[PDB]
Amino acid sequence: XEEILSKLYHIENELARIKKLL
Amino acid sequence: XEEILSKLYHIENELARIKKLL
Amino acid sequence: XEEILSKLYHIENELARIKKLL
Amino acid sequence: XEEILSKLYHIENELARIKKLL
Repeated sequence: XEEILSKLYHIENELARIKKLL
Repeated sequence: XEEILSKLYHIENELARIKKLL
Repeated sequence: XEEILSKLYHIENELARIKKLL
Repeated sequence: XEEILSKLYHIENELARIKKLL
């Protein structure tokens, strides 16, 4: 489902931004 | 699905902290 | 739901272990 | 709910990396 899926992607993107910093 | 969403808010929030706090 | 919820908790706990390291 | 679970595996995996890699 839509609002769950978007927040999952958002989390993935936050983790992608963190991966980079590290 | 209110529990899953609630946990994803918390997670999202923990990561935006961690983010910033880096 | 059960296997989704456990993995959400697991993630929270990983983030708790990360919070500490940081 | 196979998509949500799949995204949670990926996330879990990204965090155990980040973990370790710290």
